[PDB]
Amino acid sequence: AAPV
Amino acid sequence: AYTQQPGAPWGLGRISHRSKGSTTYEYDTSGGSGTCAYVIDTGVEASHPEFEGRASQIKSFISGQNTDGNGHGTHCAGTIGSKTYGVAKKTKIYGVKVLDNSGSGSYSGIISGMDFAVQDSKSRSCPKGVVANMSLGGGKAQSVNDGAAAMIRAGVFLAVAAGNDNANAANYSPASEPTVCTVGATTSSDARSSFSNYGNLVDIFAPGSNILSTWIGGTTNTISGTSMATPHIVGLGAYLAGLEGFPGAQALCKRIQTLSTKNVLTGIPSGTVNYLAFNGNPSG
Ligand SMILES: [Ca+2]
Repeated sequence: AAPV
Repeated sequence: AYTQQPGAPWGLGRISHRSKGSTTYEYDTSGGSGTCAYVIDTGVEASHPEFEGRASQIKSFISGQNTDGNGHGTHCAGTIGSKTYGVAKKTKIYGVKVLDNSGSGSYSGIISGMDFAVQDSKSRSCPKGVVANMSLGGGKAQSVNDGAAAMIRAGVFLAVAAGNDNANAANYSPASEPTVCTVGATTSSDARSSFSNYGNLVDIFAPGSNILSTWIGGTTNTISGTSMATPHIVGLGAYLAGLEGFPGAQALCKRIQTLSTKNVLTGIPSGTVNYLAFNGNPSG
């Protein structure tokens, strides 16, 4: 996941 | 006890009023006090003066990175409860770093972070509620939606970012989980942010473009994204829980959708709700  | 904070970031003025344009953020003094908010991100810079001692970054699932050296988690924690940029100004913030500093996290490390926050929340003093923020995302993984779903099932108001893909949220996680409060992002002219994900699975919209908040290194930064709209929601909920009482984890998302300003946004496609957060301000 990656931060948005 | 409603007070008001003048010259507040547009996003806070947008949530305590039905019509856009206000720079004053009006809210009840209790300000989500007695409530706990978990920020699952790159960590939170506790030492920051905007958190007035109410933030503590307590856990990490990233090797030898026990600090937010990215910025994301601290920016999000500032919107949840920092003195000047946050919704729930009396709330207690807890950081759980599940994304390393280059901004990457394994699903395994993320699922572990969600459980840590649930198990840890019961060792903390949160008489009026525990809320949670997940301004992160990736491709759809049932494992994640399930760990997310479990948070909901344990009584934690978990809100997650819709996504920044200008696509239907159904294809990402924690976004596609029916049970969490998924958040889309809003513009100050009341338009869906060009990048905001949408779809039946998004449960609410909140300020997501040009949001000013706390940042690492003792500063503030202004960034746009559905991760900026999410802490508006996690904070809105802590606030409603410290004021009206915790109604349940899904019930709090439901309560938020009931208070929300309707059909005032543009850019919202068919099948997607036209709900914009509102904090219930009597004189709103
Ligand atoms: Ca959802």
